[PDB]
Parts: sequence; structure tokens; C-alpha cells
Amino acid sequence: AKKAIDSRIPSLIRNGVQTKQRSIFVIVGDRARNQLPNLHYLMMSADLKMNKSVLWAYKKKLLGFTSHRKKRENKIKKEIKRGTREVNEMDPFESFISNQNIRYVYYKESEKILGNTYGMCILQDFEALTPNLLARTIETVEGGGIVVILLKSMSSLKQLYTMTMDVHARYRTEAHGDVVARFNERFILSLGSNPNCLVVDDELNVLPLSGAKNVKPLPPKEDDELPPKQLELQELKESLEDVQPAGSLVSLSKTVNQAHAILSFIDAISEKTLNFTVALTAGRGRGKSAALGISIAAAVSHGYSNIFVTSPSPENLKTLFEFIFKGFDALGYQEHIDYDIIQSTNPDFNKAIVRVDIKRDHRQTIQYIVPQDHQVLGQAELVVIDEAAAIPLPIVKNLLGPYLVFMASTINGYEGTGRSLSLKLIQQLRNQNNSRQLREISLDEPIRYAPGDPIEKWLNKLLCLDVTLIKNPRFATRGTPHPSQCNLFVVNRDTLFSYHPVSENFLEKMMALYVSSHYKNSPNDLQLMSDAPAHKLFVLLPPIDPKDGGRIPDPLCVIQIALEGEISKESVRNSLSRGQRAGGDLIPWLISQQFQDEEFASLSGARIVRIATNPEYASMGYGSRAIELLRDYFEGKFTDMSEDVRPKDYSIKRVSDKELAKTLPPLLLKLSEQPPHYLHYLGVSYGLTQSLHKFWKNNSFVPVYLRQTANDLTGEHTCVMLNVLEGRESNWLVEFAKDFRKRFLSLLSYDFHKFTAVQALSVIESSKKAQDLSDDEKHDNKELTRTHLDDIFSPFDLKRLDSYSNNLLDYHVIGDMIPMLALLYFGDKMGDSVKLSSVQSAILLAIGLQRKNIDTIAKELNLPSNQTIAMFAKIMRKMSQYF
Amino acid sequence: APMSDVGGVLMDKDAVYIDIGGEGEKLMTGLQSVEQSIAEKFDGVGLQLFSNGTELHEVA
RNA sequence: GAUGAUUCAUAAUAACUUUUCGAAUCGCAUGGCCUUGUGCUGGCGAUGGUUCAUUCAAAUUUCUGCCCUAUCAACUUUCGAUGGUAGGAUAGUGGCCUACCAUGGUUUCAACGGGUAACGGGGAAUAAGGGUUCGAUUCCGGAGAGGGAGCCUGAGAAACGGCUACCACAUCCAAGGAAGGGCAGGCUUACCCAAUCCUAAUUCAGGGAGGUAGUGACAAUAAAUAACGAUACAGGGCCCAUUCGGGUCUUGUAAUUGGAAUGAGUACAAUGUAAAUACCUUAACGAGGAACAAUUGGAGGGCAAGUCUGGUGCCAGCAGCCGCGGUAAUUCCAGCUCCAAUAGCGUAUAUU
RNA sequence: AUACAGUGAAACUGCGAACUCAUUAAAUCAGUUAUCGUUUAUUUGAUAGUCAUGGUAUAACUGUGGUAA
Repeated sequence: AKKAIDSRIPSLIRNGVQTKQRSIFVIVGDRARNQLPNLHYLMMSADLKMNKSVLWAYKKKLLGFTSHRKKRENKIKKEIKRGTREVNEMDPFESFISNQNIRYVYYKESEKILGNTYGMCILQDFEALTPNLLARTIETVEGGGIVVILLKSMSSLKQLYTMTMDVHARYRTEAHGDVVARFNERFILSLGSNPNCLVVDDELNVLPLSGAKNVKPLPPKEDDELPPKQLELQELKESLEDVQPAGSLVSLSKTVNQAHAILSFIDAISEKTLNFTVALTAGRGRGKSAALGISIAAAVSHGYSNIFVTSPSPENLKTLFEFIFKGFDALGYQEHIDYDIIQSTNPDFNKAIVRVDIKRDHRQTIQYIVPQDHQVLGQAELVVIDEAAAIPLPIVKNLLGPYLVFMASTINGYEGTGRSLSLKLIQQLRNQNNSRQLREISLDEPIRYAPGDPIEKWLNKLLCLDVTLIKNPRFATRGTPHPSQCNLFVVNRDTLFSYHPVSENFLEKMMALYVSSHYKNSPNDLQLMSDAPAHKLFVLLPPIDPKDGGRIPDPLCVIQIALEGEISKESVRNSLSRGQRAGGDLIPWLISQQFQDEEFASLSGARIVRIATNPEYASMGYGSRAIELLRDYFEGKFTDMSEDVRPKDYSIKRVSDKELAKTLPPLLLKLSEQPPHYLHYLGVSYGLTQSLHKFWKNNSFVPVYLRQTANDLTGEHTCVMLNVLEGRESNWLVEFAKDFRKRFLSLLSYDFHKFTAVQALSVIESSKKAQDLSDDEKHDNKELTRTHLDDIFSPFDLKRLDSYSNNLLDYHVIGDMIPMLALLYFGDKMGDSVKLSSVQSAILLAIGLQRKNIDTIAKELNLPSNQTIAMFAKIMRKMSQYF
Repeated sequence: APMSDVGGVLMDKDAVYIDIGGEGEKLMTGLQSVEQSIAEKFDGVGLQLFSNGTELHEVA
């Protein structure tokens, strides 16, 4: 009949409504979809102003129903014809689906829902939860909303049971070398830490494993009582009503951080100074686009004719566009009357608003521009550079100029490349302030939900997004430890993600190092390092001090290793047996495509996914020392020669199905504890920069591949470097390096034409490093024959070469003669007869292989043009002597 | 109809009444019978930093 | 060989064909021989298939017939008009169409044109089994099935089917796409193929053809709401007339009392019908306040320790649910008397 | 039922599926012919001499999937 549900559930929902905080329910069982309408109606009975919209995120198929109205009513009518249903009867679940406004979304298509806000969210499938999807949905849930997770899987239920009976115990049944849901286990453990989480069954009985089990109903709120942030909003709105006409826009601002940023922007526009720069860094959901829309409206009110806005793509910018539109409406501008919208003629922009024209008063234009384009910026009054962190850094450096700059950056964004490139852009901002004046404003107050939201706090703790690097006072007092004193340790991933608080703090430090090190990140990287069998984690520690007394150590370097080769093939076969193969090897496939080589399929190697060193420590050599220790560990020097030592498998006790029918591992392990497999090589795949290339050159890696076209986000080409371990043949590496050298000499013509000659010679030297390290001296460049010379060069061309050697001719004749000669010199088939300087060889490569103009080469070298011409004349004089 | 029953939910004062409508059921009953919390179990459970070292129950 | 009549039927001869058709089928029987081969062939029926005839239709065609009007005399070649030859087309005749060729065809006897309320007329139609001309049935004629256009399937459609393009609406969506075509109502149901008849491989199935029932005073029907007595008490009842008066004679009683009758109803059955309702028939109950409780209108009083108004005491007028106490309180002109229509009976306005 | 043999879903095959809005007086309609000037699903009556048994292609049905549909 009627069963009185537990008093914690309505208390939790009404507390969330009163405090504008979100809540999370985990419904376990088959009737979770039957219990959803009760939760939604409790939401709506608590709050009438609450948003009605429901979001349904599912992986593959809907849980027991369909979303098509005609299909549903046809099935109902056929059931009426059979007679199994009364003519007017509805399951409350069916009425819920029929009446309520539900947006159905796949897990893969979580990008579409980013702008929208939803009253309720329903994650149907737990086992496929990814951090990116989780963050994307929970950001859409408004304050007071409910995030429901449906647990309908028996395996997940048994994992939950075993885990709550024993936190130490884990349920991994019938699991070979494969994916292990360590992230899901950490999720389930963190649900007990969450204060606004209830775990209930299909009969709405509260399971006491939740964090909210000691919840109490709040006292009823007073209408006179208001939150202090809203009180400061009232004060700022009173000041706005005193002001005019920007006061309406300030009232339109939803947070005091928005109001302060808006007032700083308005002060900048009132100054109207070209040397002034305002840099706004915001969290996600903090209305940075709202602040910039008020900025554009305020500039229009001041009477700004030229508004240039740039972004990597206008799909980052439509939000700014409607925010600008409602700022225009608040000022008094109306569509088709005083402003007109010209959308994108380009189909790739999906009819995005590219041109905004304003007719009243003087002509005003708000136009979207390409970030790489900067020559049109000569007549720029105000420019908003949105997602300048996502914009590549040299593009930003070129983009800086004498015009009003409003920079937009996303600190602590869900995409970690946003916050890492935000840190690098903060460094570039500190460079920029050193000339043009700069003022920095930050936003951390959410508009959708209350500040200090428990769900947001739990999500940030779980995904390690808000991890920030902090200098170590103990390490500062003890001084920088010596790299030879430092040592390498393997991190056991199970106890790393066992959610013990010490391991949580350690993981926070490693994630802080990871993000602060590399400028490219994603939340799925955490699930990747947790749940991939091939991946291993290494940490470089300072030497252990007795004064620490068992305190948590602070990492110096972080190494991520992915095992790619023949050892991964047995796991790939298991993945093919169990459906999908989730991208095992990258370097073997790339080498197989670039080079037809059957032996590389047999060879097994390790790829360094990321090296991470602390930015505060500069030129410590910790990364190079870590690479040397890793190479020694894979060679076997740290490994004990005696095999009499026990393997000592520190895997956590895995509960079986028969065990259900019927002490933590060490966080850090010495290198001698585990013996690595027989690995043949090390590889790295990274965006080509001068510092990183120098670092890997000092680590003695040899390049075998450079990607033809650079990545759009980074702007740097992908380079692959290999290093053969000792005791393994390097003939294949030497052949690969030689063919890559020839390919690079050819490819300097097209898409490498923008490289500097110094970096080009650096690449050539790194390629020649393999030939230098090769023990066999049989292979050598063949000397250029006289018949070959007469074939590749005309005799009267040689006469012209001698004439310009005697300086009779000009440059414009010898320009034909240059490029083939440079190819000969950098192929070194001409021999060791003529040795050129480094600067002279840079000039020769720049003219010949890169097809660069001498004015540009002189500008790059910071040398006089006549001096460069004389140096080239000396080069070709040596050439003419050699011929 | 807020005073009346709509669907299964019925609200009287602050209380909500909702109609109801093997091994897994047994382990759910075990979960209901369990009163200890996983955070307090984490408080009991200690962690070893290294292979041979002092196990710490809580962070310093 | 037919026929009033043929180049028709039929029979040939030489050919021709994207050229056909001349049973590779099905269930009931296990037939009669002797050759016992397990050979020969054995009967009733299904569904095919050729051509001709028949039937069912249909298309053209023939003559005979329908209003008013010259305040409508020329019409046709102004989608060729009238013919001829040949062709195309069609199921087929044909200006049906196309070349070429002649030139015609219709008529003041009204060709031709206009109006026709042409919801019209037709003995079309059964009647009017004694309404004065009236009922009932049948044909209306055409077109469409969001709107133009092209196409298709079939013995039969330029299909209430489908398809394409175009035009206009409009619906769902995850925004990528997908599908759709109104009628009744105001100022719509249920039961059924039992009858009647039709359609299928067919007796059997199906038919919102068709039948039956329900809500729906209205215009208007045949009743009932009592019929016989008995006793007691009283001396007056009625008619006419301006009054004066006159005429007349078993009448009056809210008096008592007796048994008999039965309709409305309540309700058993059978009949009835595919089933049921209804009808017909029908046991058992069914009146004294016959409370098993008839209305509608008209005429006239009378009453107070009551109220109002006008006065040449005690009057006159208007009137009076109201008095002085009292609402379980009071049994009072006993519920004041009389008249008329009666399941009907008044008012207002118009009109003979 | 040692080919099937009773009753038979699905499927193949065969047959049937021929209300609204506008008003014309040789037009329509009514009769009356003609078809030696035509077409036939059906019904009915006729009608055919000129290998102990050929080859496939699929539905229903299995299964693997795509889609919001």
C-alpha cells in the first residue's frame, strides 16, 4: 500500500532547494527508472520556480523504453486492441516521459549540451562514466537540482557490496589483463565522502553507506533573510541605479565578481587608452562571456566604431554573441532596426554570426577575425581575444599591439589544456606588463549554483581539477637535492586510486605537477592512467630524510609509460575477443606506415606519455636524471641479478564470485622490487619546440618522424624520437634516421619553411646522432663522381659558378644554382673536403632548402645583409674550389 | 493536486508516502543492515608509504 | 455455309512473328486384366488453357417527344464549319485527329440568343382501396475527394488506390531527417448478420449494405381521481324583483355507519426476438383521509384592547400575515363562503 | 505417417476490392433502334493428337547490425 519513505530524502532535496545547492542520488536496482518521477516531483513540490528540464545521458540504448512519441502511442494503441491495457491508464513513468521536457543525449555527444542548463540530470549507465562526461553534465545541472546515477548492473552492485563491507577488498572477477575500473571504484568510495549524496535502492530505502545519512531538515527560511553575496549584489545594484547608463548592465551581472570585472572593463573603455590591457581569467560557469558582452555593450555606448573579436572558432563565441545581444537590448538596440546580423558565408562555421553592424549614431562594426590574421588589426580600436590560452602562444605574441586588449582565459577549466595554457599565458602576461599596462581580474563565483557547492567540491576533488602546485618549505629549507641523490620509484596504481587520504594528497601533488608541466591536458587522462593495463607510473623522489619521520614526500618528476609492441599484442587479442580494441600502440603503427618494416612489429618498446618536472625548479637536471634512471631500470641495472627473490605481487586481494557466495599495498615501490619485461626501445611523441628538442637530444633520443602539418591547437609539429636500449641492434634505428634525414631535407621546402635554420640544423644533428652512435663504420656517404656532377650540373652552369666565385655575375643568376648545391652539402656526398661554419651552414640551408629571402635570413641572424652576402660568397667560393 | 495523491506520492506535513509498486536481494539487505560508513572505515584503514615503512592511518 | 444483304462464316496457297496455345498440377477411390509383371491401365471430381457462341455490362447510334421571348435574325469555317481522298488513333464507326482538295452546312415555319425561382421535370414511379388532384418510390445532370499537371493496375476507372514533379498548409525530431490529408455539433451510441441480398479459394467467412434497441412532454390521445346503501338530527331550502314584496316545496347536516368493486401500482411466469426491449396473455399483492393527498381562475365577505389618514363629538376613508402575553406556544371566521373550466387553466400584445 | 498424410500461425499464390460543391431547355432525360461498326472477369453450351517427370530464385525463418524513428 503506502509506505512512508525515509525522512532523509525529502530533507535532502528541500535543503538543496533552500541553500541553492545540488544533490546527487544513486538508485540501485531495476526500478530506478520507476523511482525517477518521485524525485522529480519532490524537486518541483519543493520549488515552483525550479527549472523543469530533464537531461538523460545514456551510452547505447534507452533503459526499457523509447523516445519516439508516435512509436509509444502506436504500441499503446496496439495494446488497447489486444486488450491488455485499459483505455485510459498510464504508468507514472510513462506519464513522466510523455509530459516532461527531456533532452536525450549520448555519452559521446556531450559537447552539444554545454550551453544548456537543466533542472535534473540522469546518468543511465554507470560503467561507462568518463570524467569529461561527468563534468559536462554536472556543470549543466542548476542549483537545487538532482543528479541521479542508475546502478542496474549486477557486477557494479557486487563491487559496491564488497567494497562497503571491506574498503580494502575489491571485486575483480573473471578479469585477465584488461581494463580495471579503478576510477569507478574511487568514484564509489568518494560518494561516501560527499555530503549531498544518497544511495538508495529501487524501493527508496536509504543505504547507510552514503555521506548524507546524518542529514537533518533545515529550518524554514526567512523571506527577509538573503545570502550575503546577494546582499552585496543589492548594494552594487544600488550603486548601478545611481550610475547611468551602465547601471542596467551592472544589474544584469549576476555575481559581484562579474560586477567588479565589468567595472574594470568600463574603466578601461573610459580611459580609451591603447596601451591598456585587461586580462580576465575565469572558472567555467562564471560568466566571463557575460562580462565581455557587457564590455562590448559598454564600448558601443562609449561610441567605439571598431570592435575585433578573435577566437579559435566561433562556437566558442556564440555565447558571447547572445550576451552582447542582450547588452544591446538593455542599452536600447534592436534587431532589424538599429543593428543587423550578417552570418557566416563559410559553411564550416555553421552560419555563425561573423558581422554585427550598428546603424544608429556613427557606423559601428563588431567583427569576428581569424587569430593568425593580424595585418587587418592596424585599424583596431577594441579587440577581445577570447580563449587566448587556446590560441597558440606565438600567435598571441604577434597579436599584441597598440589597441585596447581584453583577454579571456579559462583558469581551472574542465579541459586541462585550458588551465595549463592559462598558467603559461599568465607568465606571458607578466612578460607583457613589463611597456603596456595590464590589469588582471579573476572570476570564481558560479551563477548557476551557490558558492561552496558540495557537488562541485566533490567533483573537483575527484577529478583533481583544482589541484594547484605549491612550493615545499621543507625542500626549500633543506635546499635543492642533488639529482644523483634523487631516486626513482614505481607507483602502485591500485593503492594510488584506493582513495586513502594519504594517497589522495600524493595524487594531488602528481596531478599538479602533470598539469603545471604540460600545456595539453584532458580529464580523460586520469581515467587513462588509472584503467589502462599497459600504463605504468614512475616518480622521482628526493633522498629520504629521517627528519621527515614518515611524512608525505613531494614528487620532483613524474613519468608515464605506455607499453607498445609485441607484449601488447596478447592484450589486443583479448580486447578483440571482448569487442573493441582501445588504441594499443601508436609508435609501432606510425613506424609501420612511414617505413615498411616487419621487424618493428616484432620489436617491443615503451613510449613516454608525459615527463613532468616542477616549473619552480629551473635547470635542476631532474628530468634528465629521471630519464637516465628509467633507461637503467629498463636495461636491468637496478634489477637484482638473483632470481631467488620472491616476486611479491602487491595486487589487492580480489574477491571472487565464489568468495561472495561463501593491509593495503605500498604506495611507492623500489625499482628492484619489480623486474621489467624485455623492452627494445624507448620512444617519445611530442610537439616540436626548441627546449624540448634540446632536452631529448641531451637524453640522446634520435628523431625518426616529424609530422607534416602542425596541430591546430598547439601550432607545433609532432615529432617522434626513439632510443635503443643496450644489447639491442641499432641498425634499424640508423636506417630510420638516415631516411628521416633525407625526408627532412626534402620537406624543408614546404611546411617546414617557417622553422628557423638553427632549429633545422638542430634536427639534422639529432638525426646524425644515430650515425655517430653507430658502431659500424662500413656505411658512409659515397663521394660525388665527376660523371654524376656533369649529370646534375651543366658545364656552363659550373662556368657561371666560377664566374660568381670571381664575383663577375650577380645573385639573381646564382639563385638557380643554390638549392641543388645545398642538398648536396647537407647530404654530405661531396665529402669532408669543405667544412662550413654553423652560421654559414644556416645561411645555406635557409636559402636553399627553406627557400627563404636573404633579407629575412639577415633579420633572423641579426646580421648585416652585406655581411651575409659576403659570407655566402665565401661559401660558394669554397664550393667552386671543391668543384 | 498538491494536497491529493498524484501518481504515488502523497504529502502530509513534512512526510512523503510513496506506493511500493535472490543473492542480489540478500546482499541489498546486508547493505541495509550495515551501519558503518566507508569514510570511518577509511579512518581505520592505514597506508604504507614504502615497501618497509611506518604505516600511517591519517595524513599529518 | 449463312443472311433481305457482305471482301461474313469456313476451306485453301506462299510467307511472316522479339507470337502464342497445344496440362511436368491437386484429392477421393485401389480399378480391371494376367504379364504377377510390382507390367497394363481404372473410375468420380478440382484448378487450368485455346477459339467461337451465350450471359453480364458498356460504348457509340437512330427516330420520337419539355418553358417564356424578336424589348433577340442571322448562325457556322473564332478547338474544322459542311463534304471528299489517304493516314494516324481507338475496342470499333466517325473530321476523332492530320495532310491535300473542293466548298458547304442551319434557318423568320424563329436558326440563334436571353431569362427560367431548371431543389426542376420525367404517367419515372407505386398509388390516391371515397384527400378534389394527395401520398410514397425512382432518374436529378456534372465535377471533386488540399489545389494544377503527368503516369500506373484491371474484363470494367482517365480510380474515394498508389507514384513523380510543382504549389500551399501542417506534424514529430536528438535539428542530421521523417511522415501526413476530414466529417459531424452549437448559435456522433449499443447489439447483430436471424431476416433481405451481395461479395470471396467459398455452405461455414464478411458486409456502420441491412436489421434491432436507446435517449427524444411538444402537435394529441383513451381512462381514473369513486360507486351503492343505511341511520340520526334539524326546520327551513330555493326562485324572481328598484324597493314594497312576490312565487314555491322533502330540504338541510364539516352528522354517524355498513359492507361490496377495482384501476394506478408492486410483481411471478410464459410468449416474443440473433439476444433483449416493447406488445399480447398473465398468477400473487394492491383503498376510508379511499394521505394511492387535481389543478387553474373568478366573485364576495367577516374579525382586533392592532395601524394609518381626514373631519362640524360616537364618523368617514384607506386598509389590516404586524394585536399583549406566548412558538409546544396556540386549536382558533372548525381550513370564511360561493362560482366556473378540468389534465388542463390563466396573462400580455396583435388581428376578424 | 520408416516421403508427406490430423489441425494449422506466418508467408507465397489466386479472386474480389469499378460525402461535398456547381444548374444545362434537341442538352439532359424518356422510349426507340442499330453494332454486316465494337470490347469480356464471370455464367452457360461447344471446342485441342499433328517424360517413372527439367532448372532456379526467394518469402516466412535463422542469425549480425544501423538509426531519435
